[PDB]
Amino acid sequence: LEIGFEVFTFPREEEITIEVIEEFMSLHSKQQPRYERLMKMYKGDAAIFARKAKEPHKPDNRLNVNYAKYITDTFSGFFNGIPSKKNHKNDVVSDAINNFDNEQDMQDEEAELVKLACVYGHAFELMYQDEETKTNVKHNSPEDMFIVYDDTVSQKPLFAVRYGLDREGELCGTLYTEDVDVTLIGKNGTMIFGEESENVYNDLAVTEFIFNEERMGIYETVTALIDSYDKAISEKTNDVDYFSDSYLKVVGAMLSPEMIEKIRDTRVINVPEPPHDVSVDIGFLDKPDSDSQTENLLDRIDKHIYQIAMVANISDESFGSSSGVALAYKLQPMSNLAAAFERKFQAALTQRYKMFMSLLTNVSANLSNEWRGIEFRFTRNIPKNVLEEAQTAVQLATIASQETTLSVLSVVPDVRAEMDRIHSER
Amino acid sequence: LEIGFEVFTFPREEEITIEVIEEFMSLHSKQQPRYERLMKMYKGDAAIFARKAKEPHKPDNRLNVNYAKYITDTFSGFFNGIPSKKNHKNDVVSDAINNFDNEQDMQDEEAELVKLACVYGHAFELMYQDEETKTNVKHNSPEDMFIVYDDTVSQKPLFAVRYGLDREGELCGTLYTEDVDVTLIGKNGTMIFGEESENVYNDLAVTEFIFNEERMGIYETVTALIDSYDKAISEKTNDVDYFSDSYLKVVGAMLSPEMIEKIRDTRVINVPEPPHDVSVDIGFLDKPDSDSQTENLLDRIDKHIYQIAMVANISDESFGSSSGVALAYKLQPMSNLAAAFERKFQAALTQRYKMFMSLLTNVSANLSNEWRGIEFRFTRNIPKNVLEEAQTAVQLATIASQETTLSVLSVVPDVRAEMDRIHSER
Amino acid sequence: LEIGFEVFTFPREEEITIEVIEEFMSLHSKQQPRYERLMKMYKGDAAIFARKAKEPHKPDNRLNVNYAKYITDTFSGFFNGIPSKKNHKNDVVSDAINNFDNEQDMQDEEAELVKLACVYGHAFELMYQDEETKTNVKHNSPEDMFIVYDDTVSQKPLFAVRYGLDREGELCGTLYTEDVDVTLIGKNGTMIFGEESENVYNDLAVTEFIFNEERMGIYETVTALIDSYDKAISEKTNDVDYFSDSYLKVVGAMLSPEMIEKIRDTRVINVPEPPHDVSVDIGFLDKPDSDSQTENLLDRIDKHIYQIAMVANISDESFGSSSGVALAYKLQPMSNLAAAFERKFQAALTQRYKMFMSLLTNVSANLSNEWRGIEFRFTRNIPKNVLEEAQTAVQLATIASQETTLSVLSVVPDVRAEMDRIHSER
Amino acid sequence: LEIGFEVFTFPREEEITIEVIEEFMSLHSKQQPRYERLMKMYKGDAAIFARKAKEPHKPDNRLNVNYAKYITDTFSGFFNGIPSKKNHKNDVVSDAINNFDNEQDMQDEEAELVKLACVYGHAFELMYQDEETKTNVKHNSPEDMFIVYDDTVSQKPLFAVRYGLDREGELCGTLYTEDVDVTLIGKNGTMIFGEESENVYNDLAVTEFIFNEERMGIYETVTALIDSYDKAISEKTNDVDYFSDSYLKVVGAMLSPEMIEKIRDTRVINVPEPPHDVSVDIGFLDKPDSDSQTENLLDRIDKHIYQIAMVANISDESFGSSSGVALAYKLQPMSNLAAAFERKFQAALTQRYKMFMSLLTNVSANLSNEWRGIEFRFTRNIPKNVLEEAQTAVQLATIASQETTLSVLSVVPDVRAEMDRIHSER
Repeated sequence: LEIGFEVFTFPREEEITIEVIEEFMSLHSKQQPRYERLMKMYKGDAAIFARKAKEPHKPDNRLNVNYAKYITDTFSGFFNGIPSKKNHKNDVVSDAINNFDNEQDMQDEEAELVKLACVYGHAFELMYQDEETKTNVKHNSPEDMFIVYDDTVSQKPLFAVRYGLDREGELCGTLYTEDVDVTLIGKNGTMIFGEESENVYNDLAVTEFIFNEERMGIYETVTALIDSYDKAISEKTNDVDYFSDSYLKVVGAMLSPEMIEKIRDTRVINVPEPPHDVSVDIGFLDKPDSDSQTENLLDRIDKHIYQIAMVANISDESFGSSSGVALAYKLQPMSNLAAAFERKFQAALTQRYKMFMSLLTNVSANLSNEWRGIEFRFTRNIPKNVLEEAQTAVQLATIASQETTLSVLSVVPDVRAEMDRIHSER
Repeated sequence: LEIGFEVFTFPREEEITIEVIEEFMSLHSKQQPRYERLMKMYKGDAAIFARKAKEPHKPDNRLNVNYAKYITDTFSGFFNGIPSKKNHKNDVVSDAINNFDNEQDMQDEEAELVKLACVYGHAFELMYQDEETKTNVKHNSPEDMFIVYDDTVSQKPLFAVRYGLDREGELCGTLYTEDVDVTLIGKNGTMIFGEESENVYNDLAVTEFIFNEERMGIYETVTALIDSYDKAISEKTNDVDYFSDSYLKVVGAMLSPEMIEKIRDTRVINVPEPPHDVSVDIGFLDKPDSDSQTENLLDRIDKHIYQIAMVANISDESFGSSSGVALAYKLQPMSNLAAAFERKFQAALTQRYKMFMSLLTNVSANLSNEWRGIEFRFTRNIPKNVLEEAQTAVQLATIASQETTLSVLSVVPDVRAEMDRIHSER
Repeated sequence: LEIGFEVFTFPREEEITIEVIEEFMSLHSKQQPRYERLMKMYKGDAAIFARKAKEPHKPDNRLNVNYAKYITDTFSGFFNGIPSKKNHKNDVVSDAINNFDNEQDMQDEEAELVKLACVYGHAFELMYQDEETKTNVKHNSPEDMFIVYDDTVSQKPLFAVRYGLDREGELCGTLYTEDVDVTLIGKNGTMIFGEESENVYNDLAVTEFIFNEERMGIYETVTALIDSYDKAISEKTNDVDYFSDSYLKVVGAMLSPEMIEKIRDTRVINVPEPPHDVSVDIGFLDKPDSDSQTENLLDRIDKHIYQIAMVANISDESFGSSSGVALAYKLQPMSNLAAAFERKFQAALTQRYKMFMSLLTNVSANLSNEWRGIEFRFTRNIPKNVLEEAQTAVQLATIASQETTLSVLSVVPDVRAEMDRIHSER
Repeated sequence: LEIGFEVFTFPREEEITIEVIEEFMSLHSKQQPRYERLMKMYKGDAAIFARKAKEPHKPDNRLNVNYAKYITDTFSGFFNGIPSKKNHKNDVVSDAINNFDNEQDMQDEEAELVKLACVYGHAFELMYQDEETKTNVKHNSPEDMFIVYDDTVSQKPLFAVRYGLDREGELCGTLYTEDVDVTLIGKNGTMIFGEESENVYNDLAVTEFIFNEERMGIYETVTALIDSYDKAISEKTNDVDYFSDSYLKVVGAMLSPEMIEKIRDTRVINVPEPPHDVSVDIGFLDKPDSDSQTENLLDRIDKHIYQIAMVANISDESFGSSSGVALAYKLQPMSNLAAAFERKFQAALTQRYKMFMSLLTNVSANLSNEWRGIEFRFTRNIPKNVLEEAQTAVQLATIASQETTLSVLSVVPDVRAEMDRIHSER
């Protein structure tokens, strides 16, 4: 099928009519099955369960080994294991940003956005004003929302749509534009604009987060290997069950079920009068157990699945042993992937915080254009040694400032609080 | 069947009638079997016991190897091994919080909530006021309770239900709403509202804790591998029992049971007059013992069960050997999973403590909006070296404050008590 | 059968009649066989001894390998190897608690309660006042006692029963309630209330200790593996015994018992005149000794028995070798289980000491509500290095207080006595 | 086909007519398929999927192992993992450059340009002036743009073209020259010049980035090995599937399907009356499993793929073990390739910043010719030890200046901010 998503482009000048919106509805409905399959693969269901049944009495075993969940969870834990840190020079801006983050729980939202970006490929975020004049945010899956850009080289966002069936079975949705917001309602089957409300913000209220520039998932390129591995392991499991280990062969003599009633307790076999014309043969038949091709194939497939996906198999027995730096080397591709994703994530967060202080309620008009001063710090989740960090801080205290010295210490949650406490002490 | 749970959504405006509650109870009764199976798997019973019986005289062995209990207990010990620490700047708020925690024994409640979240997928907590004007909490299983959200983007909770049969066999339950609480009673089979009581709190009395956003258990995705492993080991146990090790074959001569009465003490076999027409054959038959496919299959299944579940097999013989850091690496996926769950757990605890101080009895009206300042610290249960911590504290005492220096020491149970004792000494 | 125990629930309001007690007696008599089997498994008897006998002249060997006693003793030694330490700030409260513990010999009671909780799943403790106005405690097995909780969500204890046949063969028992205690006496077969006595305490006189929330034993889930291991080892022992090592075969010639009288001292065999018509064959027959499947099955079962029970096999030759930290890792699951049980044990101890100071005889009325201040410290029984502890204390004396510094030293039995002696010295 | 791209050359003097542009578009349309294939190989699709199908009932498996994505992602992470640092002596120039970079989010642009250069071989960058008198940059793929150099030895750029079909299906494009910019519009099929606008800049607005002087991709020379590896692994997967492990052969006797209904539970085979004339043979047939040539071929191909591409396989189990410097040696070829590309990247960046300050709006006319003073620093993404860097800084502080000492510290993001903070402290 299709292994990527292409952005929609619409000319700037012409008006946005219902027909264009409906055409985009058709285009997105065409693309939904890929998202459905990608979600179903992660959730636990597999394609092995859909295979045709076998003959009535032959054994049939279906085993699924879930790699997508492992990869997604490992990467999500690596990247967003420790919450990001945001700070500024001016006290008012930093105080407002920290208060907003505490009020709106940025940690869970960021974690869910990262997970959605990893699974589907891209995710959307919605921002709105509540009844008590406060700024709220939310995260949506890309199944119900799409965004359309203009055809200019700059490619700025133009409008976005969100829809869905209601309880009674008719389409209800909302249209977001730069200037106005419109509610879409339909009863007989058509769509008619219902109401318009002014946009307090200066831009679109929908932001797009992208894993890549082609909008591809982490495990989109390793589906065939997973399917083949599941098929091979299921076939081996089927082959193990059919036959026994050893058999007993008696040819030329009559044996009754009553005699073999106690075969474990009797260890002497006697044939007193064998037939003259034919020959009597007794012996054991063994099942041959020699498999070498399947093991090699499975090993190669298992190694390739982990290598190609750029995720390290930490718990492997052949992983790095008894070394300081050699262990850190094996985690390098995951660090590279995290650094690649951070480039988009930081820009998206900068856009969000640029949007945040636009309103006069949050900050004064003087400080509106100060979003350029925000600084972000990201830390990966790796094992850490406290003593080495303490010694490093002690050595750096000689030639570096207090803020830099306290920044290295992982024990310190906030440098400003510690400096305030030190000043209070003396 | 179904591998996840989908939240109920109901529109905000219309009234809550009895038919809506009955429909939602029907929906929950539809979903109960999954919870029943998940609990039965953990408790000890297995699906191997339900297989059809074999022939009357063939051997039949049923062996169950329990992995779900091991995984759940290991994760519960890792996460909540050491109770969480909660502190604040203001003295009154901290005193009230610690007094409430001591009075309500929150360690057991948190441990049981974590275990329920791990087993079923999600769990509920109930808060109520007793006769002596005190705040109490309790934990319930998700079999008897469900919560319904609204259809808005914010998705705030709307109402929750709890029901169950009484001693005489008629439905009795309670309905929780934001403003009022209603008791449901039914005798002939119908349901009628019985009584209404005001809600002292400012929100719902039921809080939901979720393991994931898809609301899945830890071992929900590894059922097939466990079943296959149990079946294979049981079948091998059956195969071992049937046949003996070696047999003796005598063909062409008559052997009487009296002669073989003492076969251990007689080591000479003699045939003085063999028959002329036929041939006499005497020898030993050995049972073939060569199994290589079953061992490889079992090893692969056993490795996959531990790897996919993201729980480390610490007691394995091939586990990390003779290394300071290589041992710490193998525990990383469990740390990632714990960090992922902590994101939801901290937010839920924040909601609980937000709801706690709303009442004027607990704290004054001035300090009601101070729940933002609560800080949570979580620590994992890993082997620790006291000397390294002491040296780290000694080094940190040079550059950091006294509170941070005493925080690192694991020997210290409470920082404030130690500061008070040090001040008392001098 | 049944793999867990479900608590009895009774509504609060209605009176406690003799019929309710009789019904609960029947219910408990239904559950007794599980306790009987669990105790019989630990005591030494096994199910292997109950198998049907074989035919008269085949060998029959019955071997029992006891894992339940090993697991229970190891866990009991690990958890309660070192008696717990209990201390307080106020001199009077700590002195009274220590005097009570010294008078009642509480270490034996705690050890027996832990063992009973491990074996059966739950155990009861009874408190009573003697003739000389003193508080005594005792521990009972769950065979003769059951406790019934109320119906409310808080699930508070309501009443408990203890019964048993007397010397002459008629039922005699005691009923404990919150307000009164009644003696149950019956001679013809019915039960009639005999006498009533006031309850000096402010709650029930019976306290329940639970291992888990499902009330399961340590080795309840590993019975099948133990039985299979015993059966397999017994079968192998039977197989080894029946046959000899090597045999001598003589065909075609007459050999008399007198010739084989001295077969060790004669090493030349001669046949001077063989029969013309038939052929003479002489040779040795060897019993085949090739077993590979049984060894693998036994090894897998033995490994699973220790792994699933979450108890470490310290005496294994494959155990951790030549490493400071790798040895500490292998004991982690046992530490997790101990931490899980400590949560229930500490709460139960807190309840007991809350009940203890209710009486005015023990302490003054002013200090009755001070049971919140009691602090419990638990330590595990692991090998310890004295020099490391001494160096840690020396380093900690620089930054920490005297009590904390002396707490680390394992040589010190009581910090207060050492501080008093130090003050006496100077 | 063609394994490289040759630049177009046109004499300087003669006018640029529409026929020349049409001829160059024809030439570029000739070259497009190579770019299409190169992008399709990276995106995930492979040539294995295009092979002809087999006969209906033989198994057919298609497996794709993606090396191009792995190589491209690894190299992109290595080179541009850490954003480049640009600084100057004069305050105004450095401030303007940093403000421009911050406003234009240049890290994403640089990363995308590097990726496009790695995949196709060369990429273009466009600069333009927006409505609010600001300088913007963008990156384009080489599918829609080509640049023509002059005929002189110095080979200076002369003009560039960008075209593409519009919504209605007619050609629309833009022509960039040194002095003027013209819009190309065509409706009937021909092309006519539409409008002319002055060029504010002093040179072409299109800049070319080249990976090599032959304009070749990273993985252009390793296509055959990848295709052969995919075909071989697919053939092995097909071979493993067709046949079973073991078969049972019965010759001379009639066996009915009813008897083999339960073959796992019956382990005795009996033939009471064999036919007189023919012979009865029973035995097991084993599938031969001996493969040695395929493994060696696959290993050689896999090693050559990584070696020839000059990209290190970090995740290999045979990678460097337990050595400080031996690990650094294995990464040397990748460092050599990065150094080779760095020259072209730096030259292009210098040309861009030469263009940037030409306008009087950005800086004063006095500082226009100061683009020589810009200094670029590039660092690679490798594991780093903080303690070693701290010790190096401490040792260097004795002999070197403050800026050089602070440059080594990786913790320091900007030397100027740290110096300002230190000066503020004292």
